[PDB]
Amino acid sequence: SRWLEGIRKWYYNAAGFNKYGLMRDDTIYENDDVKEAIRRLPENLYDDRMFRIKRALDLNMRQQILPKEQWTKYEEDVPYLEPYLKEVIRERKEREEWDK
Amino acid sequence: TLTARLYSLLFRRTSTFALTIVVGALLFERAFDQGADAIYEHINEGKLWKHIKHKYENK
Amino acid sequence: APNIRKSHPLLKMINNSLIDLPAPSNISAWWNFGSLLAVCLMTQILTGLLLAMHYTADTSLAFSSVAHTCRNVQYGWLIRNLHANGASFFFICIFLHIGRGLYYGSYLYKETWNTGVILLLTLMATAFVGYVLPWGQMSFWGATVITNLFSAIPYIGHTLVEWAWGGFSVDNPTLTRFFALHFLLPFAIAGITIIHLTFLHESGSNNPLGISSDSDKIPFHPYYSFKDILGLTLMLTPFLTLALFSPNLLGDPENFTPANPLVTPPHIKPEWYFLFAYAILRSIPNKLGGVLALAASVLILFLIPFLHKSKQRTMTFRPLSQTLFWLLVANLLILTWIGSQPVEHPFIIIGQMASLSYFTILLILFPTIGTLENKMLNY
Amino acid sequence: YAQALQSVPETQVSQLDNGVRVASEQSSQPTCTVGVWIDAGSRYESEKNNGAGYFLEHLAFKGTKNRPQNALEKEVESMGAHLNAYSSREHTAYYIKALSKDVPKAVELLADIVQNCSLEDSQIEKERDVIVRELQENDTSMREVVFNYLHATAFQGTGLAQSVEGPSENIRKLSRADLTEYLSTHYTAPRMVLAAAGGVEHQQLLELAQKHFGGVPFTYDDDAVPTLSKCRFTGSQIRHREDGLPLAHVAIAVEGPGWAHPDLVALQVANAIIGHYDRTYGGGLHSSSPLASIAVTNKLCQSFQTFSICYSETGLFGFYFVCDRMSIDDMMFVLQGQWMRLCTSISESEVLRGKNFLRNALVSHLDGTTPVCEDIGRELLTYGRRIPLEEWEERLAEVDARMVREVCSKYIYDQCPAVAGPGPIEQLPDYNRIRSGMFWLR
Ligand code: HEM
Ligand code: HEM
Ligand SMILES: CCCCC[C@H]1C(=O)O[C@@H](C)[C@H](NC(=O)c2cccc(NC=O)c2O)C(=O)O[C@H](C)[C@@H]1OC(=O)CC(C)C
Repeated sequence: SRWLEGIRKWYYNAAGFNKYGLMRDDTIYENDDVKEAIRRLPENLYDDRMFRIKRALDLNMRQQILPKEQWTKYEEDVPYLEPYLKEVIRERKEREEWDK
Repeated sequence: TLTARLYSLLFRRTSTFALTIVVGALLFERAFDQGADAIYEHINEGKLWKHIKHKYENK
Repeated sequence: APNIRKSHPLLKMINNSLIDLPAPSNISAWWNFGSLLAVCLMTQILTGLLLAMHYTADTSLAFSSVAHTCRNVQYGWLIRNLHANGASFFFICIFLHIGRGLYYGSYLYKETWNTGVILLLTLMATAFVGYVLPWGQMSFWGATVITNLFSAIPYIGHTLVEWAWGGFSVDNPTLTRFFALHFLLPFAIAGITIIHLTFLHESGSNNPLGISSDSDKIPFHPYYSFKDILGLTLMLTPFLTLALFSPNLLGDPENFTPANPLVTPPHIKPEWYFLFAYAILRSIPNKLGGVLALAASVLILFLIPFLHKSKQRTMTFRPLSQTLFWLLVANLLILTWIGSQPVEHPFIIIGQMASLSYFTILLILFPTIGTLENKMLNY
Repeated sequence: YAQALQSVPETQVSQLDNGVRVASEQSSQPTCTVGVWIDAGSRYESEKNNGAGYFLEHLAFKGTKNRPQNALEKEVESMGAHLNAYSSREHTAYYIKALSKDVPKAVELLADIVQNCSLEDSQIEKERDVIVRELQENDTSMREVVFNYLHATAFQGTGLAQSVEGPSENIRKLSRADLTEYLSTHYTAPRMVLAAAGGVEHQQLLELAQKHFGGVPFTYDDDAVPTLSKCRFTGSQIRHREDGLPLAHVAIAVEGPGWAHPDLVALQVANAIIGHYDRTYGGGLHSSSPLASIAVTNKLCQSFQTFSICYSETGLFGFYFVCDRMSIDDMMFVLQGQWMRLCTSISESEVLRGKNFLRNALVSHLDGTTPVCEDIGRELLTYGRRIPLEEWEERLAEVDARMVREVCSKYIYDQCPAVAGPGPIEQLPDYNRIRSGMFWLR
């Protein structure tokens, strides 16, 4: 009856992390996996992400945000790291299982 | 022109600056107190011992 | 090194924790709480050290002594006032500091967090004593429960207490031996606090977004030093205001009546900064349960780090758990009211209720709303 | 010695009813060099006019209408003269160097460029893509980009801030016209100087210039030289980070007085005292220049240089260093510290050397013909006349310690500097910090 699709859209704008102008992945806390994930990132996307974070920080540090225009739109959010991160995880889970 | 005169003469040399904080504090003290004391006392006319000290010292 | 600010064993520490320390650029006031907590630790240690200069730990002299320390010693009254209140500004900041940390998952810096708990605990512990010291009706009866509170622990309990305090009933000994603990403890808080910051520095300070900050990070000194000095004066003004205008505003007056081992005051309301857990304790009718509840009421902070599920650190992008959070902060402000409230149906139930949401909100709600929000993102 | 200075041949100067000023210095020398130094530059460029002065310099040789490309060069090559030049922000020149037996021939040539440049629309569309490449080269010369960026922020918003080279968008779209619009606008006698040095006999020069520079000023305008819009100095910073680079560069500076100002002397002496280092030297034992010493002892920088780059009415007195990603800080600190020392507790024994060090560059600044012409070319243009080494001598042969202190402090103490830094600079502290590095905790 109620689209998870319809919902995610909610949460996304609700989380409003796009008001700072940074993709979902630009937020995921940096744990062992993510670090390795991000450390596998192509230098392109890396510097991209960096700036997005520094900009985010700079905003946040000013208490002000990004013009309604520059927010990133849900459908246009680029899961730039999810793919690497996943391999990572399974890579690990593969290892963790083998060491038993 | 105060601010400029001030900076050049008082705030420029870290040596000087300090010196005015001191001589200034002395002035701020003396003045802040008298002012405060007055503001206070006045807001309590005839209630303080300084004010009744006289019914055994007139007023 | 031509530096010196870095070539001197001592001097470095400073120019390494107050100057040159990399701190996130973006940091809200909720980050001052801590630097403040220090100033309390100080204001407490300074004032109390000074108040001990006049205290006389001994039943027959204990109460009066303080009175004397006020009426007789120049500004001794001011010292006291300041002290009893620092107690609060202290608990306030601590209570906020814990807040902040909770809602930015600073509890992810685990150790820095675990130590934190200890501090709380101790600050709660030390504040328990000391309040006994003035030996007022409260002082006494607080001594008698809180202590006796360890009655619950079987076998080693009844005994541990008849030791906790002097002999077999809160009496002179217990007092002297409390003063000692109080005089001592704060210095422990100070030490641990060092250990606390150490662990911190190992891992930079957090930051409100909960994402790496290496991208920015400003030199602690120029910035935050000022920012602290400011916050110093800000949450200094209230505390002082109290101490100079309505000192006992937070202080129960019932404690102005010297202790009587024979009559516990009808209407024994514990200190405000204690009420919450207090409530929890009485709303769980069973000595042990009562205590246990309490035990975990505070000793739960240790689990928050394990009850973290969000793929993101802080929860500024977690509007869901976010309100769950305030549901908690308020659920706390509630327990408090319900604590300063006698035991009747209008309350009581409200009590054990909030004193249920409390746990759940923590033990269960959070982690659930947690994973949930991750899935509302395909995580 | 002092006698050596005095026995130094005065420089002759005389302007035309035209406007040009014709000066030069004579020696025995078979060879020589001569040039026209225009009061032209980038500073004189607009938001859409920026670049021209350059795009120009780059066609200033590819010919004239009188004698197209193949011939000019062939006429230049063929006689063995070297026609080289530049274009800064407030200074452009075009000098040649022949055997003095060519004064009249070189002079003509000169005139034929500053006045009639082919500007072959087909020659342009090539030099266009040439610059756009040549610019892409200027780019990885971090040793420079760091200065433009310095200007960029030091004089943010004004004309100086624009780099002599100009944006890619302009060089990508300057019109056959706009170039000419530049030439005809600034390339005028009143702002141009014909200077030379070697074996030349002034009069012969005059007459040739007075001969090939048949310019004629009608209006009062033509005879008047416009004074430039003042540029606001703006204590600030500009950071173009990139840990991807071998190392970072840092350039900080305070506003400079302007050529005119007599203090540029004492000030020049200042920069003499801390000087420059550069790992090839041979001195952890160096002269006072602690910045140098310390730079060695604690391996502070790959190289550092002090500079008082000045202009018409403003300037940039600072210092620039290159250092490993890691020792950037200690360096600033030690360096910036020196400025302080410099203007808070500098000694005579120090200034003594400083001077002599300047008096050495003072002299060697004029080493040959080309260089001499430079000063003459410059001197007049920015100072009004020519400053003899006998003069400069006294100017700086009379600067005492107390004078340096009084000066440097006057332009450094508690002043808001402009810093510029490209490269792995994560280690360079924020501004406030390098700012409160301007006042000594006396
Ligand atoms: C860690 C911070 C501290 C806390 C939490 C604290 C708290 C208290 C509290 C709440 C009391 C009861 C005050 C009242 O009657 O309202 C107290 C009393 C006292 N404290 Fe502290 N104290 C601390 C540190 C100190 C220190 C460092 C000393 C000295 C070693 C000290 C010495 C005393 C003295 C003399 C009293 C008895 C007089 C009085 O009751 O005011 N306190 N302290
Ligand atoms: C003994 C008194 C305490 C002092 C003086 C103290 C001091 C500090 C200071 C100054 C910081 C630096 C960042 C900030 O200001 O927030 C800090 C961080 C932290 N403290 Fe405390 N703390 C104390 C008690 C606690 C308590 C009781 C907790 C326990 C929940 C705690 C948890 C933390 C956490 C989680 C951080 C690290 C994350 C962050 O700073 O964002 N602290 N504390
Ligand atoms: C000789 C003096 C040495 C200085 C000791 C002193 C030193 O850590 O001073 C600061 C850095 C410390 N807080 C911070 O660094 C800090 C960190 C992140 C953000 C902010 N600001 C928020 O915006 C901070 O303020 C603050 O919490 O005091 C501690 C804890 C310590 O002092 C305590 O042991 C004293 C107790 C033991 C008596």
